[PDB]
Amino acid sequence: KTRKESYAIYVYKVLKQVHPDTGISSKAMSIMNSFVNDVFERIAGEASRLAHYNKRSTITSREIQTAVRLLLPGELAKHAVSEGTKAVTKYTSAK
Amino acid sequence: RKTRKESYAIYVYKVLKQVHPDTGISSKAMSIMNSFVNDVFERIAGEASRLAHYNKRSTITSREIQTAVRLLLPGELAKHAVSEGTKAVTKYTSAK
Amino acid sequence: AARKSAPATGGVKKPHRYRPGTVALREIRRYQKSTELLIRKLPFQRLVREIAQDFKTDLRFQSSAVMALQEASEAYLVALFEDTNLCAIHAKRVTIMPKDIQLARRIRGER
Amino acid sequence: PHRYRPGTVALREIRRYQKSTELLIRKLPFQRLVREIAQDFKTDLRFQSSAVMALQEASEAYLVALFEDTNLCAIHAKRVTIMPKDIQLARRIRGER
Amino acid sequence: KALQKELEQFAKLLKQKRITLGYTQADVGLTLGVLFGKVFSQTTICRFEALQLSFKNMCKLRPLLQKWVEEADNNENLQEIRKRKRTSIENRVRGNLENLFLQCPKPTLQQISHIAQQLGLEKDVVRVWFCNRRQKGKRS
Amino acid sequence: RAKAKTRSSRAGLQFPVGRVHRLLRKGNYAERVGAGAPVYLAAVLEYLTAEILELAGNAARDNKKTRIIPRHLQLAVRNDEELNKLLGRVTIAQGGVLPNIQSVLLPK
Amino acid sequence: RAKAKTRSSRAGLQFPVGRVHRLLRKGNYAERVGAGAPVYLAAVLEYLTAEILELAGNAARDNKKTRIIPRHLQLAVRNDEELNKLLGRVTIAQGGVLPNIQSVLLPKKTESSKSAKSK
Amino acid sequence: KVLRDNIQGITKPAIRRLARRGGVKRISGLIYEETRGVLKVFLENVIRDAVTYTEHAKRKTVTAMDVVYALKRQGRTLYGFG
Amino acid sequence: RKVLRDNIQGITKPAIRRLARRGGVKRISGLIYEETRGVLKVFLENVIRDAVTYTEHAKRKTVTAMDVVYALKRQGRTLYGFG
DNA sequence: GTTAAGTGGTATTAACATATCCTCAGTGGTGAGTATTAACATGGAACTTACTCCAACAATACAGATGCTGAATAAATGTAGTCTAAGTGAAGAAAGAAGGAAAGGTGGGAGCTGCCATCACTCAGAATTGTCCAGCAGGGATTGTGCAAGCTTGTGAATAAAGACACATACTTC
DNA sequence: GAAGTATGTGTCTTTATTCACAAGCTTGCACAATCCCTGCTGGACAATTCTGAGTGATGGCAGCTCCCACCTTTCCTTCTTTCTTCACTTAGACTACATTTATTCAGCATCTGTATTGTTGGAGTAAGTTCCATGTTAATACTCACCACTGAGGATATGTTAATACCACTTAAC
Repeated sequence: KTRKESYAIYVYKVLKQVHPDTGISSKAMSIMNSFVNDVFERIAGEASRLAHYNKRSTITSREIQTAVRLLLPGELAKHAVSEGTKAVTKYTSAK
Repeated sequence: RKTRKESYAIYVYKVLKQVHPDTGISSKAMSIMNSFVNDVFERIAGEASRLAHYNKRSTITSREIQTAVRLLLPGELAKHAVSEGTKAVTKYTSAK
Repeated sequence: AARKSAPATGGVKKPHRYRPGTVALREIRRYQKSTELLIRKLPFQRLVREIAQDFKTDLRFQSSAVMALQEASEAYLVALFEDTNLCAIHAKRVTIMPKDIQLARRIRGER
Repeated sequence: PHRYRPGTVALREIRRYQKSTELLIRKLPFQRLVREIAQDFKTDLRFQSSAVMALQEASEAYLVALFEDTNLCAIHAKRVTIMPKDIQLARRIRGER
Repeated sequence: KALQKELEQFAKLLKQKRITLGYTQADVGLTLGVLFGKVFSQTTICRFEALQLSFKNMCKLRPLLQKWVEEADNNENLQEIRKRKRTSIENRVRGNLENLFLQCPKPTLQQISHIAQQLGLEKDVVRVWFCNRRQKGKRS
Repeated sequence: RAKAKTRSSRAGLQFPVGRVHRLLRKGNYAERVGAGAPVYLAAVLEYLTAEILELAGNAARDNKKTRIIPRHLQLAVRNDEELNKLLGRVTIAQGGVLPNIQSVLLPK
Repeated sequence: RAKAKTRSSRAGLQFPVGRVHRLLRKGNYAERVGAGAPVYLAAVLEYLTAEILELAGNAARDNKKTRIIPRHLQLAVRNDEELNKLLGRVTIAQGGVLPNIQSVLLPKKTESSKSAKSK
Repeated sequence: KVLRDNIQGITKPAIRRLARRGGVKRISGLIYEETRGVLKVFLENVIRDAVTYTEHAKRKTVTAMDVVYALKRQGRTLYGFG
Repeated sequence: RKVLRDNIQGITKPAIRRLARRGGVKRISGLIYEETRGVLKVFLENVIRDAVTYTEHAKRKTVTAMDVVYALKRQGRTLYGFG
């Protein structure tokens, strides 16, 4: 069979972090896979048109940050912005 | 000189002079009609862009545009819009 | 005024009967705890195929395609009955009437 | 003197305001309200004239459309008076509450 | 003689008609007042139906009740649509008046007016109360 | 060299096929754009434009006006069942509302 | 050639930065994609996943279950004011509804007064 | 008479169960015919779009993704089917 | 440097009454005006917050008509006539 | 001198304050009865874990497109003041709408019974979809050319604004 | 119910206002011609998955009977909202100037795409296992009709005493 990629192992990695002694059903993981795919298109779609509005050819972490501020509701937006900048800070400092 | 800004104003006016030869249009209504064309452009082109992605296609063709028209325009609008779109492609193909 | 009657009654043996609303409230709790589909699958599957005949003939349906339609259909109807219930309570009733569905659908933007 | 009945003038106002297209809120009081709200988001903010005008056209279109939904909730409850409970129901069914 | 038993039979039937007609004894007194002018208190009707009043009083109230029972049966709605005022004496006034006794059993009207103004009672009320004080003190 | 003929003239259109082609190409919609896609899209855009302008010019004539204003566009869109559905979540500036009064509010 | 290190490990992320970069490049979003855009997007996607799974894992413990099912995802999302706004137009299959009966439908508690009586 | 129109397969007990999950305590007898009409309109819109995706793909079978895509196109995103 | 406060009260009761008239309302409760002012404030806060977000992303300090138009479109409230 | 009225003196009488009692309403307490919840044992299917392998990711260099910083500056918004009339705010009188109470009736609920249509399962076939491979044509890239479209000016037709006249409707009177 | 009266809206005319339409200029982008190549198409073929049929078991549905709580109508009270008036307070307009900002170049920094290579993370498939659904049982909690208890207000019975009423004595008038 041809390979079909999904976020199943990454959602399971995150689940084993927050809740070590907890599993997830295959139907729930199908829902969690759809959630990550859906939010990905929402942020990437908003970031794509942010570049179009500003006549930019590149999608950067600033477009992603602005799309997160536009889409996520408040406390989610400021926590996700904190997480996103923390990872970009760690990524740049590393190499 | 100010930078050039493209709009459908001259094309909306040409379409107006066929349906209503003696009727004019104000610049505020022309601005609303320009926003209508741009809004419908992003809807059809955006829907057609998703159709190519769903079917693992790298090309937007008149078949993707036709399906987008049927998905967005309601009822009798879609039937006439498909008729006009098909008639233009047929006429365009026969020319060159 | 003189509005009087005879309050005669009696009872020897009577099978237990619940008042009009005890079972209805019990059903609300039962079906809000559960997550299963409330429409029968075969009758719904026939309806989906009947509707699709208007659009294309000799159409085939995946099993999950009909299941996806059923999950969306009951979610739409359950959420509509939540808006319909609010309109009935707004009009100082507990019975949902067809005008409550029409008001709920009109405000949503479906009418 | 001459007095109209309580509801004759109201119906007259309905006809004239549904026949016109002008903005029904005063421009300066609305512009000041716009600048006050924006202060919570960014200090020393400027606005174009059309940026405030676009906000007013959208704000009044939103409020007029909400009163149509609010009116239907009043008539549903066998009333002609729109009450705060009707605005709350209309906004809840719309999905804003 | 047999007037006793005839009154008793009339009173029993009177109780039956009153209970059948849905009238309270206070309502009976009100009806007697609005149909004759001599309104009677419900205590008198109680003592009648229980046959407590004296014989002369028994005969005296026989005719009024006869007329009421013979008349009220026709229509009640229109009927539905002069007490011997008897002011009470409160205990401190009673004690003060008793103090006024044991020294002057029969005061003059000149003193009676002063007594009335002192305790805020009507002159006729104080005079009749004085007379009945003398009366009950002369009983023994 | 041959004299240029615009792709609008080949398709018998008023809307620009060449400009619509460029907007499709530069709008980040697909890797490639077919030859008939701009022709089909410009024909649909031209039809939808003529649909509104026909209904708006009629509403302008019904008001004894020979010039379309935003009110006439609002009247045209809201009085057409299908155009009102296409533009259901769209606000037209300076258009007002339809003159609709509920029947229970009218005098006896 | 140096030892390979995933861009997820550089940022300290469980989610794939390299795969998110590929989905951005072939998703027809922009002509170019920066190096920080997949890192930022993967970190945001991972945070949202942890937020839902934290609440859904709490839900599983209330029902004494050691495995998240779609019911717990629905309970987690609908009981969070902010996840419910993000997923307000989203239907979770086999999720059900929040248990909620309007207070006017509940039975009248025992009580009785007396109006004017003429009997 | 036995049920004839397919829409009639959405039985009154089935509609009552959907109202119970919606928190409805008392149901008028005219609700069921109204509810069947409401569902038929919803299904027509979704199925018309799901088939439109199918004929574009040059397929004869309606897949779960066509239903999911049709639902998303109407602002009714459904999770758990792909 | 200027500061503003108490401007929702500048949305006067007569102005709210006119909006209800265009909405077809014949009779208005006395508590509608306070409810309407809160409704408008919530709506305006959401649109302006998105409009300023578009403005600060563009590295600008003036809010343009497009920022409002983009913000309104993001809420499903497309506005024709301003660009 | 006789007769009618006033004055007391004592007997009857009838109403007050409070003591009892009738009757009706509110609790509720209560067993039966039904349904939901919790404990506990068990099998299976659905999960987690451990192996191939292979396609996608990372490391490495480099070219070139993209974005940055500073300068100057024109464009644009803000700020303040002046004036006039359009709109707002407060008040007062009253119409009629909202809401409670009451009654009636009917429609929906709860429960019962019989049966048939749903469900779970199996199978057989055929219709459909997926994969692989060749290939070629449609689309991108490039360059040169010219002409369509945008911007800048300019003016006659459309629209707004009075202003008077003609209704059309509303509301009180007869 | 009409007549009459006052108010408002609409209609036709005249006149000034304004704003849309066309002419004139330049610039950038659309077309024509060319080459290159890869995405899309058509064919063949395996395989897979959906439709149609049959079957047995039983539970969910349909139709039914009560009957009662809910909806609807009617009537009445009240108090909230409307309509009108009048003083006055900002909004609108408009100048004028100050201040900020958005745009434009220019040079250079740097970041991303592209190509190539090597490996390793992730998907698929298989074994390993344990959580959960299902059952049975028991315990607990809820509902509902019956039995009863008792308190409240009105309505009767008492104790008791203001109030009148009947009678003997004296006193005033003709």
